Amino acid sequence: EHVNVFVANALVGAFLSNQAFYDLLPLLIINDTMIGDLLGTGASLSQFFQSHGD
Amino acid sequence: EVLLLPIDHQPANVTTPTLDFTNELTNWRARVCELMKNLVDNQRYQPGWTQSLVSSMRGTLDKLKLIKSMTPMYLQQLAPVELAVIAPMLPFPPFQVP
Amino acid sequence: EVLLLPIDHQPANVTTPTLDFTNELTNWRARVCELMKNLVDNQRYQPGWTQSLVSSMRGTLDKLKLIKSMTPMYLQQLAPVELAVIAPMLPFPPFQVP
Amino acid sequence: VLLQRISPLQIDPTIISNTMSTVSESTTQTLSPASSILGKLRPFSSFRVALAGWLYNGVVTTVIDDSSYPKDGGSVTSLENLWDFFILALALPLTTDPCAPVKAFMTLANMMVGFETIPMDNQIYTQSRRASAFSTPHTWPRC
Amino acid sequence: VLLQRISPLQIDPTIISNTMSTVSESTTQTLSPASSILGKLRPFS
Repeated sequence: EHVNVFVANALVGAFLSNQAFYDLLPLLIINDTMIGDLLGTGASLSQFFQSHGD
Repeated sequence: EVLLLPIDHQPANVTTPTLDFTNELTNWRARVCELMKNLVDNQRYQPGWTQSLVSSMRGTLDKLKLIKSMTPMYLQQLAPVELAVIAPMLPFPPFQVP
Repeated sequence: EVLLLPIDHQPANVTTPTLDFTNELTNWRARVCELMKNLVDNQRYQPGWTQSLVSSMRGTLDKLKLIKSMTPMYLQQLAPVELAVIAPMLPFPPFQVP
Repeated sequence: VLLQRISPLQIDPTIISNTMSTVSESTTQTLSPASSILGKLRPFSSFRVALAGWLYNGVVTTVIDDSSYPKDGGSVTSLENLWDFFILALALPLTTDPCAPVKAFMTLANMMVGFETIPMDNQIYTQSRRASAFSTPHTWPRC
Repeated sequence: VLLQRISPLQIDPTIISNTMSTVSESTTQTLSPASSILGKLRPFS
């Protein structure tokens, strides 16, 4: 299966700094678009990524 | 539509807050304390205080560092919004310089 | 005939009790104290207390650990029985889930 | 009541006070481990009840009252809160609440904020969320 | 003012005083980190 690099990176990156990381797993595998997938979500920190519409 | 801020704004993803120290300004408090604590334990400064005063000074600094203030958090998550929501209603609109 | 208990019950073999610390809940008190004691002697926490307060804190924790309470013992040897002896007389018989 | 009448066990608080009257400490000190603990214990009903509850966990689940946890959560820098932790740690295990363990854990985690940090599950049940809130399985943190 | 009215944040100084009431120190001492800081903070506009 294809993994979402963005998420992968934040995962490791959150875990290595003791930040909540479990809510990221369900996004580890890409659904349809590596970007589109995250554009919605209200998960994890805005420290890793936030959305501005498109 | 651009409103500049002298601070880093990381929108909050939740509506039910909880104390959080992962803020820009929270570290600032931390560092500042850690510095002081070092100035005190400095091999050529610590001999001038009673061994007791040091312990107390340390203890205090730690309590300041780990104090449960929300301000730093608020400043990073909400404050910026509040301003953005007011801006359009001001009579004298914002006038900034980078 | 089965009555579940959220504790380990080891029937007593004697009728003339004597303080005993070989109980499930007695260790629990012990561990909890030992933990605290460690939190205090923690190389990066102990410097914030006057060298005297530590000694006192330790002493206290030790006295709590080694306190001569019978409850933990009773809970392991008698309590379970008492319950078993009452159960049959209750108007509303026990209703448990594992 | 039935229990109180049949049980040979008797609660006598003076025990705690006696052993505590021999704690060594200085008078020029600001804090007294000895004193504070006594004033926190304020030396029964709840005990005997908790036991009864063991017989009906089918319909009744005993739990430690919210009022017993530190208001703000506590801080390992407060001798007062350290005793608060103690009190809770010793009591929890007598409740039928199947989530007690997680609470006994979080109870300290809440005080350790900033001192020692751990990877929580998400942004809602954070390391600072009142321990008393982890009341269901779905909440037991991964760590 | 506009802000004060809309912001959910509230400043409550008692916070500093509480944490500070648990600072460990000796009474035979000339200085009090705990005290001095409070008197310097004199616990907005």
